Amino acid sequence: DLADLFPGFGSEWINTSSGRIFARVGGDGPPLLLLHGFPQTHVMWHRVAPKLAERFKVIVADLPGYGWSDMPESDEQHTPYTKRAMAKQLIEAMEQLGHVHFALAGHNRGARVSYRLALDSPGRLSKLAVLDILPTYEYWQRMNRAYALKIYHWSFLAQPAPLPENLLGGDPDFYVKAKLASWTRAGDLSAFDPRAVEHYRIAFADPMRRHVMCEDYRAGAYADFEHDKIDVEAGNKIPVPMLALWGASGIAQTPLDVWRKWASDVQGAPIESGHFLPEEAPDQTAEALVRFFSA
Amino acid sequence: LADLFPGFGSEWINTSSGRIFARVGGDGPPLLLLHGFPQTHVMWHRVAPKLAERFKVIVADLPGYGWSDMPESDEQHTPYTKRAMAKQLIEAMEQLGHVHFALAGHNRGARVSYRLALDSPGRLSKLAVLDILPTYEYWQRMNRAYALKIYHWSFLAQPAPLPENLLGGDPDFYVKAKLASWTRAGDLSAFDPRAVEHYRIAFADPMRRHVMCEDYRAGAYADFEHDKIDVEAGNKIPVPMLALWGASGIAQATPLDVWRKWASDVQGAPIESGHFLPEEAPDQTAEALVRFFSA
Ligand SMILES: [Cl-]
Ligand SMILES: [Cl-]
Repeated sequence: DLADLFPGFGSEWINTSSGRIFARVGGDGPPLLLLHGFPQTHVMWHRVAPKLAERFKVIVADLPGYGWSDMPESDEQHTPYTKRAMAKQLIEAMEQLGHVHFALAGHNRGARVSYRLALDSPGRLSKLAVLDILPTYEYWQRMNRAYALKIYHWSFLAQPAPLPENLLGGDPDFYVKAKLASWTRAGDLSAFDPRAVEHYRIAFADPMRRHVMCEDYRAGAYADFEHDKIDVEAGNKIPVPMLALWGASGIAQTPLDVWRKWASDVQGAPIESGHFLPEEAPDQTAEALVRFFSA
Repeated sequence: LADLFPGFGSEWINTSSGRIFARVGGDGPPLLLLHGFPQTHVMWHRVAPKLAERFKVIVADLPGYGWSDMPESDEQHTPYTKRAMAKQLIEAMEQLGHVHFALAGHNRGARVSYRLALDSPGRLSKLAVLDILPTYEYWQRMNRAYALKIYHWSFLAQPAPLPENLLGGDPDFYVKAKLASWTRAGDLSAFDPRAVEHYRIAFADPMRRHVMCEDYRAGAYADFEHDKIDVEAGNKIPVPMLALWGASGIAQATPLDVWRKWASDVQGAPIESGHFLPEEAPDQTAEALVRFFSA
């Protein structure tokens, strides 16, 4: 059995037109939605969510298709796993709780859902934080030999099915543990609570969950990139006050200079960390978020 | 299993780095044929007979491929660099008394071949390369579109053991998917099933797959650097050269225009074919090669 890493938090299974969203819910105050990414689940926030819950009503949700959220059937354009669709789905979920204007922090895929949400539906957000990402358009635009080799999984997981699925199926534990370790500052699993690692491992052990992850990266290579391209070529900037927090040894890395192209009111800082800020640097991440969302 | 070369002998040729296996047939001027990935010498079985009508034809397994020995690699992937492979095949040809010969290569073998022509042009009377551009040129072109289309250049080049671990789960699937995906038909129908079995059998060995990954690691690092030095120096191949490519192959972004920057005497032509010219279009490939190599 898997551990409860949010002692005292409630658990909700929220219906939407696209399927259920699982969330842990805690605290009180202004509403704050937290969105994980790949290859994780909502439990990645367990080291910062208790502290945030001292100041906010904290909703820690599994992305569409991840963790214990339902997995909609995909299609030829990977539609349910595009960040545009994921953002619509999470907007519906928040409405089910009575939240139509909320604060939002995301990491990895969830940060992409978050800035896409801000571009499509800025009225929904009071403030936005994105953790260790650049826009999907910027990742692809900088593509060259060095980046192709340094950060290969974007193009690998986006290959047509069932190629990535069949490769991942032989020994899935090895792949998910290798990715978790590889993107940390030290390159091992020491930053992670082993109970959290087991949550990630159990999700990754389901071929249906792995297929969703590949669909997510297929969206990332195609429709998500196209959606982004339209905004940057039109000069659309996010007007929601924004924080870009990144790891000095992360994937996104200046990110603030990139984000200033995409957002008219953005602040930012690095933290000494690899990619997984809320687990590698929980006190600093929690502090940065509390201070940003409270101001 | 299955002998696909009527009237060819079988030879193990000694070198300082290990044995090279080759099928040997015909008489007349010497012509070396070099396969690539994920194949073996048997890929030439539909064109070698026609060539052996006019030439002494040596159909070799690349160093570390097929039945050739596998020299131990190192941190710089040295023995599977094209410079090293070319030196090893030059030694093998010297064992047969061939110090000036014609050479045709496909895929990795065509990279060995143009590297051989750049390093040791005195060894070659004429050179044909099938459906490739220089490694430098593919990497220079590695934008989003190319990262997606030739993802395996970055995936197979990831540090060991990441691709080795993934390929071990279902190697038959991967090799058959690669074979099919690069043909015009998109299935295995262009191949002799007996040939496919040769490729599957080789790919079934973890040691052979490791060699392939070392080959792509070389392709991402030393091979690229070697090419970059020639580009910077403005070096061109002086050997009479033929570039053949598939109308729906990988090299095509205009192949003859590219090769003219790398070679001072080159002619070329498209063939209605996917990547695997000698199997998808054996009659037209053989005819083109015969006419070119004939004096
Ligand atoms: Cl990024
Ligand atoms: Cl190649």
